[PDB]
Amino acid sequence: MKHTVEVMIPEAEIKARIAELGRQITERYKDSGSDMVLVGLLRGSFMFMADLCREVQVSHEVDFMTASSRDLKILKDLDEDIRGKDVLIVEDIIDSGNTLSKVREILSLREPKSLAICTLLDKPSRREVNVPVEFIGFSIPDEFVVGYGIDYAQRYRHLPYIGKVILLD
Amino acid sequence: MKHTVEVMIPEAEIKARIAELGRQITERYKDSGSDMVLVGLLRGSFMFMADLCREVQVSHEVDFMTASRDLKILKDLDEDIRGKDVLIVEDIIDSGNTLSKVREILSLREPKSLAICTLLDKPSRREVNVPVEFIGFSIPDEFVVGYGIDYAQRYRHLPYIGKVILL
Amino acid sequence: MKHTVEVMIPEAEIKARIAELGRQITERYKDSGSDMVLVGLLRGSFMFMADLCREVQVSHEVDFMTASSRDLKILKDLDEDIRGKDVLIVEDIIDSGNTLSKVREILSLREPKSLAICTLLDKPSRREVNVPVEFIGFSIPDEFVVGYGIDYAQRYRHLPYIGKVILLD
Amino acid sequence: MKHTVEVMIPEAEIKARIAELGRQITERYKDSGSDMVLVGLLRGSFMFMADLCREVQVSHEVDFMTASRDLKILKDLDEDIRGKDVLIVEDIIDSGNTLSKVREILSLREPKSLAICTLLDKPSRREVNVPVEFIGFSIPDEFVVGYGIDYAQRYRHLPYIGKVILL
Ligand SMILES: Nc1nc2c(ncn2[C@@H]2O[C@H](COP(=O)(O)O)[C@@H](O)[C@H]2O)c(=O)[nH]1
Ligand SMILES: Nc1nc2c(ncn2[C@@H]2O[C@H](COP(=O)(O)O)[C@@H](O)[C@H]2O)c(=O)[nH]1
Repeated sequence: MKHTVEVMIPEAEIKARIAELGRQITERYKDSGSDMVLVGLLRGSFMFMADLCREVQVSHEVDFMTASSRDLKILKDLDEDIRGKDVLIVEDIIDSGNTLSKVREILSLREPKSLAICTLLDKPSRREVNVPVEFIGFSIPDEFVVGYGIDYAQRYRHLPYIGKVILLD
Repeated sequence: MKHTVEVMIPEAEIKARIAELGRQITERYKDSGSDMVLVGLLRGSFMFMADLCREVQVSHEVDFMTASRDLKILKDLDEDIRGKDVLIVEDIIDSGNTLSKVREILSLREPKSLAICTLLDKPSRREVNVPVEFIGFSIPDEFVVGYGIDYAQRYRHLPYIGKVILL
Repeated sequence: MKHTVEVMIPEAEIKARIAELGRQITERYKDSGSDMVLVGLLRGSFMFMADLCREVQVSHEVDFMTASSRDLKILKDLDEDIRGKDVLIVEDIIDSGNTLSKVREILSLREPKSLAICTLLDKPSRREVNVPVEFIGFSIPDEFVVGYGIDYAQRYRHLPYIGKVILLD
Repeated sequence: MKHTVEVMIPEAEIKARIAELGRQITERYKDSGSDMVLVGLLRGSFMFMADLCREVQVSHEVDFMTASRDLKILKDLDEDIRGKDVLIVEDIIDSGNTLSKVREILSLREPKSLAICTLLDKPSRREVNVPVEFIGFSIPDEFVVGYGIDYAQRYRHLPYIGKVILL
């Protein structure tokens, strides 16, 4: 405890990147024809999902799922079916790559037309389980970050920008 | 089922209202001191929650709950609300039955304070007296979609509030 | 850790008591007319519920609920509605009286015709929150007990009898 | 909907079979060494689970799961099954689709071993090849109730397996 937070990725930049991601997601699926659904992982992805789904110019459903972050268990499964649909898992950040990994396995079992992941933040240096991540907003070093869904002791989750937890002594 | 969606509340108007609500909500708890948490009711309020919490200038946590004749908890909160100021975040209120119950349930956990902030309000359909401290818009009884709200699992992604036309 | 378990309440005695409880529950509701449902609290009440519901000679539904044992939260709510029905919460043991207390408040909100509690074991000396318990199988001192649903470090939950954890040194 | 329930498998026959299953299941894992857990699928198997685990003479944990076109987890396990022997406890298997999926899901968690033990089996209705290591009874395609199984949320409390007659 005892710290401060400084802006790392300004709100305006996040917006710009999400717009670009939006164009990409749109391009990648506009011609699929079949149903599409962006699946967000609670709690972390609520804000990113909000902004992102608005930038996706292709009709889709929005469902949320919440898995325990040693066994990965489902605390709240999807409400809608994903069989035969293009599914785009949406997370705020990927580091160890464990949850996204297992969640992706769980969902493939329901035999969807396709499965891809989209994460606002990517921390390559922390990957433990290799998992394919199609769309990434920003690649950053292993920095203590908060905001935009990412919390620190139940805090900063509502920050419109990505912050860096400094930590005084 | 064939239908049309017409804009009802354009994106900019919502943005502006959310900003006002933020100010109001901020002014209301900025001096509480106790911890604060905004509770969104899935699925419909995820978007409203995302934009609203950014406009709330007071350190708070963000949790979600999802409730369904009896009102049952499909997914409870992750946080304890006891002794905290709790702002329930809803997308829309009409009958008033659901918020009515969800509020009762949370009240049992004895929070510092309990309140509700709904984006839309169709007071023409209330069948239950329920305290609603914050309202973004009071509206006609139209079938609204967008900004989180759906229609046959559709339209939640629209950045504006729309009305289904049907024919 | 490092211990042994000795029989405290033999399986045959448990059966006898449950039969008696069964007669009582049956007597108490046989003339209600309205729907009845025994609500069990997982994990602990699964075995007790199994035996008990068979001793209740009055048509009823069997539903389960599972609440976190500081705020009491619902991890899995009831599947069926209880409004206007006689509800009999079923637990393996009541001590502090906290969970049963909150669970009872949660359920009264759904306005059932009636709410009562039935617990196999009662530990009066540990009550922190006073809550009415209509049917009790056995009243025991604050003993380290296991079996019949009550576990000790994920163990003894399948014992057909109530045991006492001795604890060597 | 008007109907009649006739006994199909009397209480004593079930008691005896459960005893046998216990012996079999016991003999099968008594030398594993690794931790063991029987997983019951709510709601229907709660009774079968209660009687079966008592007949299993090997230290184990007892957990429950409840699954629902897609097979979704309404309530996951409380325990981790990784590296443990897992015995899925079901009340009845017919199509085979549900157990089929639940098994896939648990398999992902990499348990020491995975198996299924169902009380009833209607092999005349299988549409999916699924491994079932233990079966209490193989039966005709009757509509069974009792011993946990229901009919319009009714009859789960019967101590015997019955068949609905309809007229
Ligand atoms: N899609 C959609 N859902 C609605 C509408 N009006 C009410 N609802 C549903 O009813 C709930 C609110 O119920 P209340 O609190 O009034 O009982 C909302 O969470 C929402 O899911 C509407 O116009 N469109
Ligand atoms: N009440 C009742 N449920 C049944 C019956 N046959 C199948 N089921 C349901 O189907 C599930 C098993 O499905 P399966 O594994 O064969 O796909 C059981 O958990 C049960 O809930 C029946 O005769 N009566």
